[PDB]
Amino acid sequence: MLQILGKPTSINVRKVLWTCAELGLAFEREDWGAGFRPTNVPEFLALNPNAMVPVIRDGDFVLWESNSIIRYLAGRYGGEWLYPADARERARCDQWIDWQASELNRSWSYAFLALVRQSPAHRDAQQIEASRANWAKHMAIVEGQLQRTGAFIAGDAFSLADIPIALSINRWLETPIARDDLPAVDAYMTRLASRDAYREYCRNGTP
Ligand SMILES: N[C@@H](CCC(=O)N[C@@H](CS)C(=O)NCC(=O)O)C(=O)O
Repeated sequence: MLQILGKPTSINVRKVLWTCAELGLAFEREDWGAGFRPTNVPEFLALNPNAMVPVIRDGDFVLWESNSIIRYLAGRYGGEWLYPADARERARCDQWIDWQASELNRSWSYAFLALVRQSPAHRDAQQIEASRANWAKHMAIVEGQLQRTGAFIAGDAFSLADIPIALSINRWLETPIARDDLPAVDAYMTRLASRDAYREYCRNGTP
């Protein structure tokens, strides 16, 4: 059985859990990460030198990096409906997957660590606000794209890209910041409510 190493509250672990549920995979999950089981130990470092979650073990195959993992699962487990093989259709998904990780995630760092994790190391109000402002600019880009599609992030159909993106939106909505009205974003999160795995792993009260 596929093994998922990572605490269930982690946004990046939740990408993998949601993907597994969408595809129809059986899995066992072990708690790893801050607050759960420390990752900076030899047994875990041997699997992932970053000492971060998620990591998966699929038979003898070990893989880390959440967006790489969800791509792997969709490619391995009959996920062509979720992550299409056509290069242009796949690219429309990849743009948002990759931007989620390289830009959107990056933008929320200080505000999230300060306000949600209450990190004693992140108490500079100016940096909290800078992070909130930058995050807000990235959310306006998400709003623009959803205004255009009127549906899902990459087009008319739910796709792999909606998993990192909707989890990121959830983080925005659950962090205690003042937020501009983004109606296409709200309508999108309402649309997703019909998906059981979204309710289980995304909009579940955990930031
Ligand atoms: N880029 C990595 C980031 C992984 C990451 O930052 N994981 C967090 C949890 S969301 C973590 O393991 N922090 C270290 C810890 O909890 O000890 C990915 O997307 O998988």
